[PDB]
Amino acid sequence: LQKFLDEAQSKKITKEEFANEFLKLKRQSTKYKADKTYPTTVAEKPKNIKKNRYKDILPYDYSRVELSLITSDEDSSYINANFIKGVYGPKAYIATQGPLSTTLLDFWRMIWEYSVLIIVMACMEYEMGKKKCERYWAEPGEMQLEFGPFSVSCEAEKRKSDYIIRTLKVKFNSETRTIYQFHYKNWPDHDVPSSIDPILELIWDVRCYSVPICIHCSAGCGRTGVICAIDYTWMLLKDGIIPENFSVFSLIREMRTQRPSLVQTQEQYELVYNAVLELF
Repeated sequence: LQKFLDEAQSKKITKEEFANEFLKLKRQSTKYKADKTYPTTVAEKPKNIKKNRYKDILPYDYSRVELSLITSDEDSSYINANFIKGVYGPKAYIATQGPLSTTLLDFWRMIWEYSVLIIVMACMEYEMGKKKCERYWAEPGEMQLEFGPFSVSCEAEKRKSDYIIRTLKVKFNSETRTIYQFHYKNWPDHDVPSSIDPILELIWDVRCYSVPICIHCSAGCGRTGVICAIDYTWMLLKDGIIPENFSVFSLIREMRTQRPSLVQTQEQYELVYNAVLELF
């Protein structure tokens, strides 16, 4: 019961090696026909292209999380966010793109309709100078924000080492639900700040507070893919970590089948790998 990826890493070392392990992920509707292995039509749909931040990042239809709450007629079923599976079920994680000033309502709508409890934002409003996301949480000091019938009130916040734990009292109908936003601000960008002690500390913390887990960054797939997969393994480990050829590759392989490019960087690939690693 001691699979040794350990005694097999000492030789799986660098670029071309990890590049070729990352090149093999040509999970771009390939095989023998780049024909919509997984179409993306509700994303490309008329009044929906604008609900999408990045263009390229199109959410799959078979995994697209639709909306049902209809606070106002105007409501659209579409939200750029997919359901990624976990060790047991098919609604373990939900990866969305950064909310948009327009998609703020939908964002909450979901959170509410899908009874999420733990939100994970792996960005900073602005990174490298450019804006990467839209605020939706209400900060302390002030009081009540308001995204439609949805009222977001911060009960408090833990300004911890590399992230802040938000507690947000959200009142929709005459009912108010409590939510926790793990705002992971630290993280250079997408290359190699290889010291994921906190990416693990965070994940642990989240597992400290079953209902879906809303993981999201900017495109909602770069850094969110990397969390999912670490936690996903994190999960196998502490129970039965099915030793099949099941590796980080085959792992991210299933991951990017739910959402295009759930890990689009070799560096991020090597990252989810090294963290999986530290978990000895």
